[PDB]
Amino acid sequence: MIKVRVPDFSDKKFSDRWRYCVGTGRLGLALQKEYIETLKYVKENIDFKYIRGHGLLCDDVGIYREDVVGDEVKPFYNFTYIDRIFDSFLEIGIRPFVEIGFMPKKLASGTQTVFYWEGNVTPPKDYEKWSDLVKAVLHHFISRYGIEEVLKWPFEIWNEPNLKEFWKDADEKEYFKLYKVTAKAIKEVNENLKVGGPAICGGADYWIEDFLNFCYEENVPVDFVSRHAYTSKQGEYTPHLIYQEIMPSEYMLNEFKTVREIIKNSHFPNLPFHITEYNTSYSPQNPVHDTPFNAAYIARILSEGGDYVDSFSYWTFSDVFEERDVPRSQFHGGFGLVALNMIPKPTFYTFKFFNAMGEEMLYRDEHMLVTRRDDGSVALIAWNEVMDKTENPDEDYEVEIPVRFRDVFIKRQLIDEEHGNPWGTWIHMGRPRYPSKEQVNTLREVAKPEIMTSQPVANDGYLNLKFKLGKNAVVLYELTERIDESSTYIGLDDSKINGY
Amino acid sequence: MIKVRVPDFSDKKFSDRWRYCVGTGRLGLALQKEYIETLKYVKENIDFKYIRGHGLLCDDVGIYREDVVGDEVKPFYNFTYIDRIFDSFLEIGIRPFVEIGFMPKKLASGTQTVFYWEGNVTPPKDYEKWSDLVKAVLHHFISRYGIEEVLKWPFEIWNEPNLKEFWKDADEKEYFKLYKVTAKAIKEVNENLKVGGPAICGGADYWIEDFLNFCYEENVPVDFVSRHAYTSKQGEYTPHLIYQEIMPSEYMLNEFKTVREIIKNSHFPNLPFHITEYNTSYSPQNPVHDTPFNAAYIARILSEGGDYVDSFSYWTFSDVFEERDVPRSQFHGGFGLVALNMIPKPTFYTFKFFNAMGEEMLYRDEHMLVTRRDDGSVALIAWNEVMDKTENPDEDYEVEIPVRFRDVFIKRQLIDEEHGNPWGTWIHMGRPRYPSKEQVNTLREVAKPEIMTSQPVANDGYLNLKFKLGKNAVVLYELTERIDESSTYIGLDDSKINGY
Amino acid sequence: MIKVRVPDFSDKKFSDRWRYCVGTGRLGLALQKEYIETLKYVKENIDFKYIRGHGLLCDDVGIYREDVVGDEVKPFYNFTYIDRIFDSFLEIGIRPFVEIGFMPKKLASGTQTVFYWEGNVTPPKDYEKWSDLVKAVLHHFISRYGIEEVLKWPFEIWNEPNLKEFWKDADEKEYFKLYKVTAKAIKEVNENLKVGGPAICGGADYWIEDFLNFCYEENVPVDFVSRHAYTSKQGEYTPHLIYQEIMPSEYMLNEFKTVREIIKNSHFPNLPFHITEYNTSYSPQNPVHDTPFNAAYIARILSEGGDYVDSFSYWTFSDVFEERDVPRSQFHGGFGLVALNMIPKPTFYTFKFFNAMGEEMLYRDEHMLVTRRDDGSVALIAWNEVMDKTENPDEDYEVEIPVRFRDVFIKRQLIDEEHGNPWGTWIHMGRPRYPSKEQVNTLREVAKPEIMTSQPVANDGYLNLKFKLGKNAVVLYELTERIDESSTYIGLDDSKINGY
Amino acid sequence: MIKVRVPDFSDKKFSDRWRYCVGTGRLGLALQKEYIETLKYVKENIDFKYIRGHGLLCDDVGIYREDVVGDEVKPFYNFTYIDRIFDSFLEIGIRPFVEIGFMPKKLASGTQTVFYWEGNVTPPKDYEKWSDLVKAVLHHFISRYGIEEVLKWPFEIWNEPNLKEFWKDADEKEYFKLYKVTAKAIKEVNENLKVGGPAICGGADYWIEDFLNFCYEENVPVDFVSRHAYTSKQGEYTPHLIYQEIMPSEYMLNEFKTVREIIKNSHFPNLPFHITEYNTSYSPQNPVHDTPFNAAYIARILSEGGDYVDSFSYWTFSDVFEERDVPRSQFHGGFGLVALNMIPKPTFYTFKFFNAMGEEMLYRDEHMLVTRRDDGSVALIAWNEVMDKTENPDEDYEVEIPVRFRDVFIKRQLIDEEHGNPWGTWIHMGRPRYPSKEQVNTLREVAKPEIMTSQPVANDGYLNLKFKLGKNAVVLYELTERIDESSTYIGLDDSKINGY
Ligand SMILES: *[C@H]1OC[C@@H](O)[C@H](O)[C@H]1F
Ligand SMILES: *[C@H]1OC[C@@H](O)[C@H](O)[C@H]1F
Ligand SMILES: *[C@H]1OC[C@@H](O)[C@H](O)[C@H]1F
Ligand SMILES: *[C@H]1OC[C@@H](O)[C@H](O)[C@H]1F
Repeated sequence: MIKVRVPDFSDKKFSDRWRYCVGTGRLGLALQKEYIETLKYVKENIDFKYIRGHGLLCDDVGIYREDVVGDEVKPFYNFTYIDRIFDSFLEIGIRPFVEIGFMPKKLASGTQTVFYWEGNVTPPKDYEKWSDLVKAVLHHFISRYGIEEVLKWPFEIWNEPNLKEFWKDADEKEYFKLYKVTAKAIKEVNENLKVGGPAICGGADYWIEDFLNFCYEENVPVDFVSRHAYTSKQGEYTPHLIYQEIMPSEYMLNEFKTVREIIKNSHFPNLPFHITEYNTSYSPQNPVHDTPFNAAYIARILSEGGDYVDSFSYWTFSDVFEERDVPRSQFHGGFGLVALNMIPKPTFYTFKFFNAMGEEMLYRDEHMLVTRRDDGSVALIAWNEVMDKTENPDEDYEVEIPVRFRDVFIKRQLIDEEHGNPWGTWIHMGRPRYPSKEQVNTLREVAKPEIMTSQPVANDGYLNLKFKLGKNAVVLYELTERIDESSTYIGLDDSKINGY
Repeated sequence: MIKVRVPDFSDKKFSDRWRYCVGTGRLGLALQKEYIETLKYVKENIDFKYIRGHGLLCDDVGIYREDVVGDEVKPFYNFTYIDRIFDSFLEIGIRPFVEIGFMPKKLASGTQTVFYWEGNVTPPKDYEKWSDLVKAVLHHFISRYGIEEVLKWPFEIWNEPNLKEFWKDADEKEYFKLYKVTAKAIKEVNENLKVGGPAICGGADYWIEDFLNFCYEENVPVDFVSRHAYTSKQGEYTPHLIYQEIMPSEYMLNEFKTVREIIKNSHFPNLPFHITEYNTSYSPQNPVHDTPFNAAYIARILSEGGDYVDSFSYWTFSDVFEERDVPRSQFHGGFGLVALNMIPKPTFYTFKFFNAMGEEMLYRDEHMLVTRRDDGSVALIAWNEVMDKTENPDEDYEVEIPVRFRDVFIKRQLIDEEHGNPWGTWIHMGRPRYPSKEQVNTLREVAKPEIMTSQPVANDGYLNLKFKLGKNAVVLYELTERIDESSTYIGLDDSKINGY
Repeated sequence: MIKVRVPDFSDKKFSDRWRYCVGTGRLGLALQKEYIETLKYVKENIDFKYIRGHGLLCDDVGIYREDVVGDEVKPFYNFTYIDRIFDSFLEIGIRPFVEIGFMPKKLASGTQTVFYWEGNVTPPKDYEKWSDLVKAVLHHFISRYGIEEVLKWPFEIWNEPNLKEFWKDADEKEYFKLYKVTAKAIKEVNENLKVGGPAICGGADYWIEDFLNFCYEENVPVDFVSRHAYTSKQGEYTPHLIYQEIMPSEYMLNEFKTVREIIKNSHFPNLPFHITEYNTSYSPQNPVHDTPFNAAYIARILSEGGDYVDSFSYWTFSDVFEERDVPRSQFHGGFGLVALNMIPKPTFYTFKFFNAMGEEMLYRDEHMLVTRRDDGSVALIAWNEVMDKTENPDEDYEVEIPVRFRDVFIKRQLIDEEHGNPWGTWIHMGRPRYPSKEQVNTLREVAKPEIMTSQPVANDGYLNLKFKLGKNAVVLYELTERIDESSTYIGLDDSKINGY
Repeated sequence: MIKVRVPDFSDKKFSDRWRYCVGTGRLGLALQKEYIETLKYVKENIDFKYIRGHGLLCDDVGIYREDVVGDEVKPFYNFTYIDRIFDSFLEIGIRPFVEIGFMPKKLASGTQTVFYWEGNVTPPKDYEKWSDLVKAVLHHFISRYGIEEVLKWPFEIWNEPNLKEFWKDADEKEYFKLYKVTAKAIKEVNENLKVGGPAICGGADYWIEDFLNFCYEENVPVDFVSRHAYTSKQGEYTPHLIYQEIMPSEYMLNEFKTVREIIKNSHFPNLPFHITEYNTSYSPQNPVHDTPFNAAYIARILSEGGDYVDSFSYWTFSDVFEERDVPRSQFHGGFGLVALNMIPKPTFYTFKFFNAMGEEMLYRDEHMLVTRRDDGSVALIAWNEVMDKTENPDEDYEVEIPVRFRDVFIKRQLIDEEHGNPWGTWIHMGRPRYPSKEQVNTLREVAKPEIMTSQPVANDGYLNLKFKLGKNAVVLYELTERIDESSTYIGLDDSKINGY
């Protein structure tokens, strides 16, 4: 098994970089009732500071237009939709990790598009027109929300320009130019606004080295580096879904650690580094996302990810998505932490559990994190992800946890194949694509962790915990100080109740 | 164990008389935010039709007042509070099972009072004035709610008049006179208004014989007989609480059965019989009410009480109560199905579980009830009350349930000593009297039945249910047809996901 | 002025056909938070039973798709969105007046499209697949909401086929076929499902005749005739808006009266007549919709339309629209009764005012309507639209209304250029395109009718009302019985208060 | 009329001391639903920082109890209720201006009580037991809310001890002893908790000179001086209401000033001064509270009171009151800014209007206040209370206001006998005591100020306002820069709309 004696002291800190940002489907979808109810719901449980998605300039949001009169053609920047979208974000208490893109059609130099909703991925016909659009939007943001607010919004230029699907011909140089023109337009508005990139996907880090060298040699400002991370191997789509083998979380933490080094060996060694999008599979139709395995797996990344990066946004917070058309079933492998109808997937609870962690990191290994909060209470999280099939997926634990107080109240939350696994149940129901309200209700009741309370006696400043982790289980223990008030109950004696 | 083969048909039906009416603390408390929130919470889970409680005429509600102009004394009827209370009841979707009482101070003949809030319990100094009061109030309900709504309200006269604590000297003669004047006044406003009594507690059923014969020989209107029922032996209060031995459910059931028989053998053999108030203990400070035990014990009463009475009102719906002063801790043995801070007790889920029962009663025995719904689905409810210390409380079950389909989706809900037991957690916390918001949150999360789902196949029209019931457990099983859609998912194969 | 003595009684009735249905932007938009909040807000004030809009089969809702397996093209029906859309409707208490259309891209024969959102308007490439899509959809509805529910939904086939914009070549022949097939496939699902058409716009009434003869001769089912009505003359769009002279309401009423005759003269003389879409201007950018004029104008139609049709649906209920792109300002001449940010336009209150109408019509002329409600109270609505430019816009009135009671309470509500005119205030602010929260709040405070109360003593069963209507005003007078309680207050005397 | 030229200059500030605190009925009522919804309502409209009322220790809240075990009698402090009350207050965002009192029954030395709810007005039998109570309560507050939070709560000792009705025999010396014991108990808990008194009503300011002198001689700590002020003369109660002449606001403002000077000449010259209770009439049944008069009257105090005091709390925020038994009609002369059923009274809008004032005072006199906000926009409030019967009550105005912009947007709000006067409408209904839902709805609709917008151009930095103030009217004018966007609407032209 795994015997562990948690140190009573430690000089390691656990930050909340894991909850800095969360991803989302294109901004246009944010106008949806379903989208907003779910965002509010997530924010009532996980305090994400930012939310990052594509589509700010896409035509459904409808910002860039052009009015034609016999005499001239002049641009018209329409803010009716983003005002509403950004107004609701600020109301909910979350800020946009703005992504500049994609190319509105009236400015497109080409016709290439991406996804079901067809965002244009070609450079602008006229870079100056693109520069004025960016400034027009920035000035509108300042006008409506004030410069103090907007200055907190980082601006990421484009998305995965290294892939021919998001950027015409994967033209590295044209990207650097787009970045230059955009960065200059933003800075012109206000020199303190944060700009960055290159928002590339893995397997092309020579882009980050080039990107940084370009900003250096061309004297172009950069306030942060962005990149994406996935651990899913190549797969084969069916007209409904796709399966991909997920490599261990080790490969992702290593990619983090690797690109971090590239930034420190570059001309801008202290640049903050954001993983603006990550998950196991990079497909919005891969079943693994809705499983308990996904939640046990992500656990470690939330545990160690912050050691190498400034943030890492989980893609996504909801199944309200469309890159591959409208979802066709209650569970379809969406990126969402929360499935449609506000049904939290196990992964949702992994994030929820980390909300209990303190800054003092007493102990940590590849399958367990132990911290202490301000008040002195101790929280512990352990996970048991099953990478491949086996007959011994169980793992026993015995941990000695240091505790200030003598009397302890214990609160244990758990999720695994039988607890907080709405997916398994949906399978019991016959995988309905469009369940009834009664069925969705049963899925909500099921989608909750198991809660168990107890009390022990901490001896010489320590408490011994023994537990077993089933297949793909994630557990959260909280040890707070118990202050017994039983003596104040005159005549208290439970044994005088029938059977106790 | 307990092997049972449930029949395909039966000549028995199961009514919903078990949810006709529920009890409440004095009406004046309906003015509380805590009270209304809680009532709305119960109604969202249990479709109670009526709500029965004391205090309609008590001075906190303030209906009866007297204005003095010189040496003249004119009465004044203030409807400000009742209007707000009854307005809030009808808005929530529940009607009052009116209880005419107690005695307004200005109309009292003596000074004897009952409870911490001192409801005067002496007859009126002038039965005329009392009669006018009764008529003034009804004409107001009529005037504000319309005769059509008020005709749906029954009017029970007084409360347990056979006890000297609730009616001076337990004067049976004066009560019969009280009843005559009151019933007469009611009928005069509108003879369709249901009036009844005698509202006595157990151990004095001769009071009913005397009552009925009093009406049958005095031609006094009577639309229903009401009585209370408990199974708790005399106990001895401590300044904080009291314990009492609770007897088996048989006693209460046989009591329902006895009195029901005292009526069929009466001069009004067809009068409806209402148990306007029941529970294990008749004390608002008996810890037994907050236990899983209570939940299991009342389960059988819901299953059979309907056979003998037109309705039985569990006392009460909430711990918002003040008979023995303001509650002094999160759990204090109050009558409520719901503890303060809207924390449902296990008995709450016993009622909740019965909502799954259909009208077709296929099988039933002292510890189990099986029914079929309109759509063919079948539901089962078993309970295991452990009425005494025992090294072994567990019970084994094996039930063959007839099902008109082969593929079955199973939804199981369980409450016992480790599930849906906020009381057990409260103790784990050191029995906090005034718990913080985090504690109350923990209690709320624990206070939920364990939901568990599965899917098996039926053989020879029978689905075999094998399960054991732990200490004081209550389980719900709903078996519905599983209509599998798994075939419409192209490429579907969970084995292609890590570990699966 | 206009002196009118309202007849003591009458045998004519005012029906609520005016509130039977209301229009809406494309169904896909019903997914919007703004849409839903607005629909609920409307339904709390005006009880519309049905809602009519296009886009049911348009690809944004996404019902029709095609899976490519190997070399076989299998059709797929995705209900994720209409299920969410129709649930919200039914949840709110409003049913869809279904409109079958337009052509999903995959089944489209041509490439022609209409509107900013490109709804394909060509016939199907295979009328078989069309019929199968139709039955697939209907069955699902049946399966999800039950046949008893789906039976209450009428089915309109396509939209204004008599116009090249919505139907390729306005081919009258094809429409009759598409209708034959569609009206058939529906019936095959269930013979009681109401079907109708041709839902043409005014001017081409020859279509209704050729339609009612097509059915008769080719033996095609028909349960209703649908047509649209508009009184706006042609105009010339600027890239932002359009102005159009609006003809008098008389033109519209005459058309209702006309087309209704064509039906009573046809083979189907008892067919119901539905005006599934009407308003002054048929453009979503004609400022007239946002004005006090548009409200005093529509008053007379809500007042008389019912005399000729089974229903007439105001297009639309909200400015949440996109036919001509995303709106570019708080007021942009949208069809809505309610402007974005839930700001009611004066027309909204014209409908609202009609709720006060009883069924007993005592009087009515081109500018007034007086009805008596069941309880006896009387209600009056008078409107003064200013059609052209004049220098004497105001109108004086003197109406003797028959009043059952002797003491009257008068509640007067009024809207005009100075009251309930958020548009005028919007102008005072400088016509802001994207108003701040404070400005929207001011618009909301302003967007309400003026309210005045008073009290008169009816003499000889009649009450004399002298009022003055300003430019484009619409007023509501409710006359309920006044039962004075002042005498029950001992010492009551306002003169004993400073200055009274 | 009155002609005023507001100087474009400011040497004095206008603070928000007017909204520092508001009054309330006894704490035990804070448990009512009506109460809380109303407190939330008021807070959404006025940012009151504190709320001050009686009954913290009274027995309905029930903190002080005594358990009798055998012979030994042990005190028990039950926090169930205040915990709920103060939880609700902090949740809403308003802190308690704690008033220690009255005397719990079991600790009383005498039998004298005050008000319908009978709060005990005699000194404690044992000052040590009272001292322990104070400590227990404070220690609990710290335990539940944290020290940082409780340190912001001021502690006023008792209420109007100078009156025989609230303090047995108006024993000045016994009150100073009560203050010392209490203050010392408070300071024992925490040295920096704010304590003060004497909370006397007018006419006995020597209690104040004696109070400060007592604290000096006995070295008893004191942090503030509290006092009450009313301007109603003697009246003669009827069993239902009371009338009293209200003296000019000058009287009250001069009392604030007189007492302020007394504190300055004491041993503690810099002590803050709080008027913990004020209004016109001090009776919870004097109709003046509900009239427009009261609104125009209070206007001047809100305007000048902050000049002499650190706060002045209007008694009360809501009609939820019981001092003189449960209210008996929709309007009854309650102290509330808001009447039952959340119907704001005119005074409510006087406070609401003051939210508009900025810190820069530009002009002020007995009937007008003009200030400038931080963004440069200007606000003006003028009032015209009619102190006595008159045929000529109106008051005309011409005010020249300086504005830094040329294009001005004007928002004007007005309450008077005809606008926002629910009392007036209520009378029109016959003065119903228990209005129907419909009538309550009509009053709510009337209970709003008249809103009117417009736009003028200033001439040489000045805008001229011309208006007439009706009887008891209060007007608010907000002038903000008008930034016209009309030029961006291509083809805009309202004249192209029928009648425009
Ligand atoms: C990163 O990979 C996942 C995909 O859904 C995102 O759109 C892309 F940016
Ligand atoms: C019935 O017993 C319980 C008690 O609380 C009730 O008041 C009584 F009527
Ligand atoms: C009827 O005219 C108005 C337009 O918006 C609709 O689309 C059309 F059917
Ligand atoms: C001050 O006068 C008004 C009364 O209602 C308060 O109780 C008193 F303190």
